[PDB]
Formats: sequence, C-alpha cells, structure tokens
Amino acid sequence: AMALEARLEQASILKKVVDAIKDLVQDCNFDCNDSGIALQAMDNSHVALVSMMLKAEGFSPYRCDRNIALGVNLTSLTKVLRAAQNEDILTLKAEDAPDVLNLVFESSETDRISEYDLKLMDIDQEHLGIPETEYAATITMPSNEFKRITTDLMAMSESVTIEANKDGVKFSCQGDIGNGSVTLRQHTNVEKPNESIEIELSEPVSLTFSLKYLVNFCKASALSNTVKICLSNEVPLLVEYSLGGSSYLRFYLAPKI
Amino acid sequence: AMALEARLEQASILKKVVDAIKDLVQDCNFDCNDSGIALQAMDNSHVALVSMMLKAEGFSPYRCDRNIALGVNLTSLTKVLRAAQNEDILTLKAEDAPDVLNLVFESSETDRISEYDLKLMDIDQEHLGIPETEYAATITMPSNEFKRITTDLMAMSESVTIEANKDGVKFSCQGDIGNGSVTLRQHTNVEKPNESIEIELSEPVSLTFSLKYLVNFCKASALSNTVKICLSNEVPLLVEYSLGGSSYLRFYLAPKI
Amino acid sequence: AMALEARLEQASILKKVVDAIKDLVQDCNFDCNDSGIALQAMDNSHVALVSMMLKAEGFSPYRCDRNIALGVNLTSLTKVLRAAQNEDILTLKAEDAPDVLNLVFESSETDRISEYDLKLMDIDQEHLGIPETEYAATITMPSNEFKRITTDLMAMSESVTIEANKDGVKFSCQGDIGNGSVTLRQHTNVEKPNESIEIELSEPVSLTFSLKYLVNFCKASALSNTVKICLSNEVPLLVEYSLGGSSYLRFYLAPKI
Amino acid sequence: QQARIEGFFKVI
Amino acid sequence: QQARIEGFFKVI
Amino acid sequence: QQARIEGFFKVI
Ligand code: NA
Ligand code: NA
Ligand code: NA
Ligand code: NA
Ligand code: NA
Ligand code: NA
Repeated sequence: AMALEARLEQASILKKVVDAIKDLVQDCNFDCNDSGIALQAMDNSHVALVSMMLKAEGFSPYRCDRNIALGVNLTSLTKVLRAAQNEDILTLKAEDAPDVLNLVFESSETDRISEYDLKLMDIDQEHLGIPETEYAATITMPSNEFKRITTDLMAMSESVTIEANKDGVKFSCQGDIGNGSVTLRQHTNVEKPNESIEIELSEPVSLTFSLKYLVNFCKASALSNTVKICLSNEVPLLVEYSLGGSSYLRFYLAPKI
Repeated sequence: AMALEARLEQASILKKVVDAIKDLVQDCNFDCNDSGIALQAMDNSHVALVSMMLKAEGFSPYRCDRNIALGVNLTSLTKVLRAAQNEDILTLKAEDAPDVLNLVFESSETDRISEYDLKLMDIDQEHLGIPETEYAATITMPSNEFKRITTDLMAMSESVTIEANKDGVKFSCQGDIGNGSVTLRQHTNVEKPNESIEIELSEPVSLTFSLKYLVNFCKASALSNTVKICLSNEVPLLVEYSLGGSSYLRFYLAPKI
Repeated sequence: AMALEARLEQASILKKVVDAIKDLVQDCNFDCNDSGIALQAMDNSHVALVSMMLKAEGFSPYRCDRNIALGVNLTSLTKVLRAAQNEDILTLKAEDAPDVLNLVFESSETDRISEYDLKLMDIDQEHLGIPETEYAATITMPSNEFKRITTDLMAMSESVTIEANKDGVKFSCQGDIGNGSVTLRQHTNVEKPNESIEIELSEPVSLTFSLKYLVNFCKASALSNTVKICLSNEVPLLVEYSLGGSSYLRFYLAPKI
Repeated sequence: QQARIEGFFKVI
Repeated sequence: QQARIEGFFKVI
Repeated sequence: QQARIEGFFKVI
C-alpha cells in the first residue's frame, strides 16, 4: 500500500488547476501531507507566486501516510492529464521518496482504464512565507468579467493601474492609441450573486501591474465563478480563486515600481 | 456638452460594421451630421469603395450639433471596440475639431463601465460621387449562401464571371483543377423569405471579378440575412447589405477588364 | 447518357469519406462498377493500405454501364467537395474513358445548383489482393474512444504496443516522460450498445504500431459510431469502419518489426 | 487585368 | 523499425 | 520597471 493514494470523483478539477498554472510554471513540487495536496512556485520569470491547495476533503478518499514532495514538469504532467476525460475517476498514487507518480483514469462511459507512470524530477525550491496582510482594498467580482477586462486592456497597453477608492475600483491604461479605463462599482445582484461587485475599502490605494501576468492568472477563470483581487501598498497583488471548501488557487503579482 | 453624442442600445451593430470593413480599410473618416454617421473609403488597394450609413434613427438618442469628421485607424478602433460586449450600451462622444473619440461601454450584466479616449488622426480623402445607376440585373439572395459560394469558388480560382440572363444568375470559374459554376434561379420561399432568390433582369449582363474582394465583403454577412448584388456593364459591382430602416453597408467592386 | 451516374441523397457521406483518406492519399483511382464505387490505395509513405467501398445500394439511384476508373488528386477533389453542403443532393457523372468527373450539388435550402468538372489524371497503381484472415484477436469499441486513446498516447510516444489476451486489449507506450497504458475489457452497455466493448480472442497476440497512422485513421471517426480493430501476427493491423449496409472504409497498417 | 475603382466615380 | 505495406499483399 | 517577487516574501 503506497504512501499516497488520492482519489478524485472527477478528473476535471485537477485538469483545470494544472491548466491554470502550466503557462506560468515550468516545474514544481506538489507537497502532499495529511491536509491535502499543495503547490507553491514562482513563475518562470520570478514576477509572480502561485499558491495552491487541494484539501483532503475534496478527494474521495484521500490518504497520505507520510509527507511526499512530487517533483513534476508541468508540460509532462499535461501530456498525461490530457488523457483523462473530465468525467473520469482519477487516482494519484506514489511510494515514499517516489521515482514516478502513478495516475489511473477510469472512464465513466465505457470499460476503459488509463494508467500512467510519470517520471518525477528532483526540484530544489525554498518555501516562501506568505504573511498575514490586511489589504487596503479588495474587490470580489465575476471571474469572466475580470478575464475580459484584463485581456481587452492588454490589446492597448502592457501596464494597468488599479486604483481603489470611494468611487469604486478603476483599471486604467495609457498607450499609443489613447487611454482606457474600466470602473467597477459596489453592486448587488439578488438573483445572480456571482455578478455582484463587493468592494471592501480600508484605505485608498493605487498600484500598477503587468497585464500579461493578470491575463495568465485568468486561465483559472473556469475554476471559480468569482475572483477576489486584493491591493495594498508595499505588497504584491493577490488574485484569489477560492474553490469549494477551503481549497484555493492564488496568484501574487509583484507591482511595477 | 460635446458636439457629437450618439448612443447605441447595443454595441453589437457597431462592432459588426467595423468588423465588416477593417480588413479592407486601414484608415478613414466617420462623417457625422444631422442624418447620422457615414463612412466612405476606398479599400487599401483601390479596387473597391466602401459606403456606409448609420442613420440617426438607429441610435437612442443621436445628437450632432455640427458636422464632425472623425479620422480613425480601424485597427486602433478595433482594439477599443473589442472591449465592448455585444450587449453593452455604447455611447460615442466628440468635441468640435476633436483630438479623441470618447467611447463609453456600459455592461448590461454587472456594474462595469469602460471608457476609452481614442486618438484621432488627420485624414485627407476626397469624397466620391456615387451616381444613380439603373442596373442591368440585380439578385437578392441569402447572405450566407453568397458567402459560401464566393469562399468555396475562391479555393479553385482567383476570378469569377457573373452572368445574369433569363436562366438565372451564374457564377463561373475556370482554374487548374477544372471548371466550376453556381447557378441561382428566381425562387420564392413562403415560410423563410430570406431563402428566396429575387432576380430583376433588365438586360443580360456578364462581368468578371476578383473573388478575394467578394469574400472580404462577406464579412458583412452577420449584418443582414439577405444580400443584394447589382450588375451593369461599365459600372462597378454593387454588393449591398441594407440594414434596419434606411441604414446600409455597400461595397462597390471594379471589374476585371 | 453518360456511363456513370451516381446520386447521393446527401453529400455528407462522400465529404466524410474523402476527409477520412485525404491526409493519407495524394492521388488514387475510384473504381466504379456494377457493385459500387471502390477505392484501394497505399498511403503516401507506403506503410498503410486504404480500402473503401460505397455499394450501389447507398446511392439513390446508381448506374454504371461499364467499369470506369476515375483518377483523382484528393486535394483537388476536396476543393470541389468543400462546395457541397452536407445536406446537398450530390450526383457524380462520368463518360467512358473520362477527362473530367462531373459533380452536381443541389442545395436543399434555396434554388442553388453547383456544377463542377474536375480534371482527372492518369493513375497507374496495381491492385493488391487482400487475403482472407482469421485474426488472433478483434475488438469492437466506440469510435471516439479509439480516437482519444490514440491521439492522447501520441503526445507521449511515437509507438504503441497492442496486446490482446484474456485480461482484455491493452495499448501501451514508453516514452521520455514515462509509461502509459490503456486497457479495454469485454463490456456490455444495454442502453447504449455503441459503448460496448466486444473482444473476440482466438489466441494471445502482441504487436507494435506507429501512433501517427492510427491517429490519421481516426479521421474516419465521424463515419461510424464503432470501430473494429483486428490483430494477428504476420498480418497488418486492420482498422475497420463498417458503414450502412455492406459499405466499408478499412485501413491496414504494417507493424513495426 | 483588374481595374482601379477611381475611374468609375467623380470627385465631389 | 517500420515495415512497408507491400510485403503483406500480393499484386492482382 | 517590474519588481521581482522574491523581495516581498521571506524564506522558510
Ligand atoms: Na483530453
Ligand atoms: Na447596483
Ligand atoms: Na470582445
Ligand atoms: Na422555387
Ligand atoms: Na464546405
Ligand atoms: Na461491464
């Protein structure tokens, strides 16, 4: 009986999590312990930090007898995960100090079982401390809205200034073709709460970011119907996709200075 | 209060009009007056004339205090209009002798307002007189049918001969692989009148055209469920997308000689 | 009255058959006789044999007064067939010792008739005898499943070993990233018989194949909801798409040795 | 050969 | 190595 | 100019 054995009722969530990170992270460790499967990695260009946790509770069931780091090239992992259908049952297994990650995908449509032994790699990356931050401003908004805003602005500029104040949260750009801004205001939608805009303002704040990285983060849009963006002077932007239960995918982006 | 202020209930129509012209026209003036927003421009290669009018009546509301030419690079305009959702409310504003076109997009889904100040350019283009023509033949047909005919023929030939006579309208090509023709005949569809073929024949006529440009015109297919093609010796082909009310998008194509 | 006149109620089937073979075969003869329209051709690289028959019964009606070979470049044929809508009526005509194949497509949506005269070519290819084979193992399975298995495995390896025994049919690969296998087991789905896995095992067998060619064969997936794969030592793999009635599209693939 | 468009219209 | 197809079939 | 991420977090 291997040290790690973690079963997902549907492969979809793991496919989507990896899809949301693979354009940013070449290789990383999946840290497996009693609490679940976590990942922390800087992006290739060292402008962002990816922080992920799939809690044990999201599995059915989850067993991890001893702490296991699974060092993985995400392109390699993608070539295996592609074989899993969204509706496949998916099981991860690994021995102590493993050489491979064992992935088994069971079709829910016919009697087909896929089994992969993915070679692991040795990854030396230091764990970074994410401090407790009281943000000057946060905004929760529909995920796809954030995706469109950032993607569309990126067509006219490499940079975006994000300002939060009493009049809302404004994304503004200046480029060759002119100026653009997108303003979101505190808003409640009773029937469709995912369309609400919830702004928590402690203190006005204004910071500038690379749109390329924000757009990359929006590859997580399928994971959550809402996104939370957190701003403070002197700290990275936090773009948070809170998942079911206490699972999360978070991106921290260093500002321009 | 700016000289021009023109509100569309839905951005869709303007998105689609620009999409239908941007592959042909690099830069042009939008001529704004009491009657509406018009555009006339030769295509980049001076083989075709684009003639467009969005009548005041299509707006809700429309105000233009004095005549305004808005000189615009259509690639630049596209980078802004992309930000508008089809279902956004869209307002164009401009001052007298403007430096920018002000575009405001209001989401109908959440409390999001996009605002762009698009830099204008100076465009010296002479206005061409489009004369009154009694065409030898016209055909009204389903838009998408015309799109497929032209696109599919273009796979085997650069040129198409269009002949109108008592036996209908024939598009014919000769190429390396052989010969192709597509014949449309006078036809009434009672339930689905957009599928009708209405041919008005004054006089047999036969002319040859570049398929590349016809295919380009079919980027207007989404604007109107029917297209009208008008042929006469000694005049350009007219490919007409008549819109709601008296608004239109028209393309005139010089023949091969 | 031409020697060949063959009418399809819907162009779809011929479009799909050519689409399933054109990436493998540059040029070939369509052999027309009393029984129907057949094709046999090696693929460009001489690793596979394509064997096709559209029986007379699939047409409405079919007439072939004398045997006719129609030598065709499939890229050229594709440029014509693209013009046919799936729902068009399609008629093939050809004279004795023809110079062209005449194709007529009649729209079922409006009064449009497309007519093409496709230049033929002289093709000298010897007819190969396909012998009677009692396969060591066959498996019938959902077409799209086979498509995904082969396409997904091809991401990690150029080669696949196919083994049939009492424990089912296993596709296995070994590559840079690790090992992969997909196992199918005898399975009945009462409601959805296309999802059944039917394995006929005479004798255990194991052979290795190029995934590239298997993936190419899966361009036939739209023709049939199930595929039959037949394995024997010393013979090519047979991948069979049996169509309505006694029509078929079959691919034979030489093994690696 | 392809004709240019200008020769079909007069300048206003 | 990949075998060619011809060696599996006879010419008619 | 774009700041790097490391300067915002301490190593554990
Ligand atoms: Na996939
Ligand atoms: Na509100
Ligand atoms: Na858009
Ligand atoms: Na009719
Ligand atoms: Na087509
Ligand atoms: Na079963």
